[PDB]
Amino acid sequence: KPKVSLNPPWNRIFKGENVTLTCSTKWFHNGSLSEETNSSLNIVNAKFEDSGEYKCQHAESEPVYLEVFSDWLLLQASAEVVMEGQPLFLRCHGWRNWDVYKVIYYKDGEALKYWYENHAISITNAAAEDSGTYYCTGKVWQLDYESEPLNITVIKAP
Amino acid sequence: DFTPPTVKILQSSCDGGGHFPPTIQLLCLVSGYTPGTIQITWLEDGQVMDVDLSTLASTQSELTLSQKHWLSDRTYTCQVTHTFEDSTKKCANPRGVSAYLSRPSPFDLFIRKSPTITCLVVDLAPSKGTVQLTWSRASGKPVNHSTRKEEKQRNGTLTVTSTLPVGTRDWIEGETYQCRVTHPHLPRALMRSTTKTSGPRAAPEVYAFATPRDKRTLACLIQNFMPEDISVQWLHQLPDARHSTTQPRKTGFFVFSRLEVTRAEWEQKFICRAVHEAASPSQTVQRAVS
Amino acid sequence: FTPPTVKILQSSCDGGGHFPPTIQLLCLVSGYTPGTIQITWLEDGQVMDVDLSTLASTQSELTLSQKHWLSDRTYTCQVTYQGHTFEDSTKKCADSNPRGVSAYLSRPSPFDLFIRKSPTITCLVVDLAPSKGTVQLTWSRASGKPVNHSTRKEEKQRNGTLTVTSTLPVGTRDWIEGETYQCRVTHPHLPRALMRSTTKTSGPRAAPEVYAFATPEWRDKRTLACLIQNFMPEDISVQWLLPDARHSTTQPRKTKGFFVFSRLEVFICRAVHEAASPSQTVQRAVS
Ligand SMILES: *[C@@H]1O[C@H](CO)[C@@H](O[C@@H]2O[C@H](CO)[C@@H](O[C@@H]3O[C@H](CO)[C@@H](O)[C@H](O[C@H]4O[C@H](CO)[C@@H](O)[C@H](O)[C@@H]4O)[C@@H]3O)[C@H](O)[C@H]2NC(C)=O)[C@H](O)[C@H]1NC(C)=O
Ligand SMILES: *[C@@H]1O[C@H](CO)[C@@H](O)[C@H](O)[C@H]1NC(C)=O
Ligand SMILES: *[C@@H]1O[C@H](CO)[C@@H](O)[C@H](O)[C@H]1NC(C)=O
Ligand SMILES: *[C@@H]1O[C@H](CO)[C@@H](O)[C@H](O)[C@H]1NC(C)=O
Repeated sequence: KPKVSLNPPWNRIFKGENVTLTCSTKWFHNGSLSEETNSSLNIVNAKFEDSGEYKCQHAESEPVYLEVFSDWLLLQASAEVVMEGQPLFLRCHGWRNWDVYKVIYYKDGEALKYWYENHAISITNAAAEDSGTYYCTGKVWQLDYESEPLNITVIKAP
Repeated sequence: DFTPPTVKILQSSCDGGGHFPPTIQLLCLVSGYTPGTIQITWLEDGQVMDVDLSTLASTQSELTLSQKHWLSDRTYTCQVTHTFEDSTKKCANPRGVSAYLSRPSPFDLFIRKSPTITCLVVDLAPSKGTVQLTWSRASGKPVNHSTRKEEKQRNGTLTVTSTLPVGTRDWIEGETYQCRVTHPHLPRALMRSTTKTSGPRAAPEVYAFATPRDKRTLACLIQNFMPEDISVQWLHQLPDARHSTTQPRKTGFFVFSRLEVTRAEWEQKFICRAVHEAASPSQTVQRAVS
Repeated sequence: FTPPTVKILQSSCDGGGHFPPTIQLLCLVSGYTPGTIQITWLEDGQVMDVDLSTLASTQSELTLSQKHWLSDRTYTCQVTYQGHTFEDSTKKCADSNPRGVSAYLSRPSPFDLFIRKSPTITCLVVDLAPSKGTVQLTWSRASGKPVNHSTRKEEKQRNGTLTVTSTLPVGTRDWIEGETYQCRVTHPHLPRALMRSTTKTSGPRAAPEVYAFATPEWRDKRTLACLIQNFMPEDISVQWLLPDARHSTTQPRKTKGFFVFSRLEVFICRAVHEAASPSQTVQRAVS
């Protein structure tokens, strides 16, 4: 069973945004077979219908999900579920080439970090205690925006 | 065979290190105009602040500002009056659309019985494109006819309006009115609602007062009412601008009204009317003073 | 030999704070004993122009490319009169909200100033990224008069930001006599130093008028009002003689060429205003 990779890693993108699924191959958008053979599936200028369950095969390999939003701030995330010690990237993303300022991340309610300009979270050693509901506050064109919340959960395993 | 005036504003300069003065002078240079009667109006962000009147000459008018006031990024205009004018602000950044949505006047609602809610959209890029504005009733029933008036503002922004007429009963029975702003710039659509205010009501109390120059001064203390939504006017029906009124402040709430009326109006006779939702009889309390 | 006063006025900005294609610098030399004055212009220390003219005044204008100006070069207007230099300088006003920080600087309460006679201005700085002993705050008087004794509060806010305070005590007389108080914020993050000033408000003053009113109410309690009007710096102080919270007071609003209401639910309505004569206080009463 093959797995499906996303570049960039973010399973949540904005409209018009691109993304590339990597995996003589068959693709399965929503369940329907896509007219793509290549091991890598291309997505130019995303539309909303580009949302939904994706999966590939050469033995059929399980599903990855892609949400498409239009908004001011999208809290992108590396993975929605991680296993301890694995990398986790968080990213408070702003509409297009737009600049998000005074960005603050919140984890479970508390102020995780604040910076003048935009910044991102990066943990090479995903701590099991990191599981929380995240969201990010930003400032676009002088105006205030709160990001949609995103649940994230690590898994410690013997 | 005259010649209009040339209007430019000079401002205080900065520290050698680029810091702002404590106070900031604005110097208005009205120059090269045919000797006549010239009157200079000073506009803070669309509002009068000062006025003078002087009578191929030139003339100067000066306005002074708190360093704070100045740093407020408000837009001051010099308006020489036919009209000529120059305007300046703290040298600057872009700012996205805001959208406000009014509730009807308790007066507009019961007295005039012709309620209107208004959707206001500001800080629009005039080049961003065109702004669609759209009304809708929570219920589903079709809206009436919305009057859309625009006014390209002095500070370079677009300010779109759309006043929608509303049914008293529809309103009174808890309808919800939606205003939906779309634009090529915006990643989504702005959306503002307004409905009859929840919470317990309480009718107002009123008090017309009178003071000891030789012009008039009259006050009014409308208090203890329980939706902030109130309307105040002075009759004799004297104009809605011949008096001033404070914002409501929880005490219930309260408002002051200041009506200056010439001792000549002292020679004819007045009335302080409070048009409030909870107010008993015709939805109006009121009093008077001699 | 009365000394000239030297100031530079510049081109204003677009209604949208945009820069002219070209920036005029105006050097106003004014109020000197008629003699031989000459104005040397100095771009960042090098002569750019010279002008010489022989209680008068004079002007000398220098113009600049929009780019030259934005080059953040420092221009000096150097008056040499009756054998003695006078000067003023300027450059493009540095960004006042660097990296988004904000710094506010209060004026004293007219009460704090005349009644309590213990004036304090306060310099506030918000939206700072949290740091430690990096943040320096520094007071200075325009005059060059000495300055000592100032608070410093580097306290940490709920939303992840640092909010630094420093309240400085100020002399009523010093203040009253047009002193100017500088607050100067430095930081490892900021490319320069933030700087806010504050001074006695300009313009012509005008003492208040007061009026204590009432209209007994329905355990029945009666309410008391006050109409303090026609004063000419917004800066006013209102109290009832009783706690500063047992009453409420509107914001000042310009009348027929200001005014405030005061609502006391419960005697004396005191107005502590700068222009007010004799003790700096008008007031009245109501039964
Ligand atoms: C595959 O299946 C997935 C679901 O598993 C499906 O994703 C869905 O896409 C639809 C759009 O087709 C999404 O519906 C949208 O919701 C957003 C919410 O903001 C609306 O804005 C969208 O309306 C816009 O588009 C209209 C027409 O394009 C415009 O006229 C209008 O102005 C709006 O801008 C739209 O209603 C829905 O949210 C998702 N669901 C999920 C789970 O993401 C996808 O469409 C399927 N793709 C294919 C190829 O089968
Ligand atoms: C998304 O894909 C299309 C085609 O490659 C391109 O027009 C656009 O620049 C891409 N966006 C990126 C990679 O920033
Ligand atoms: C421009 O002016 C109007 C008021 O005249 C205001 O509503 C709008 O916000 C202003 N834009 C600014 C100050 O950025
Ligand atoms: C952060 O919170 C403090 C305390 O309420 C406030 O002073 C400051 O304005 C806030 N900063 C932001 C996010 O602008």
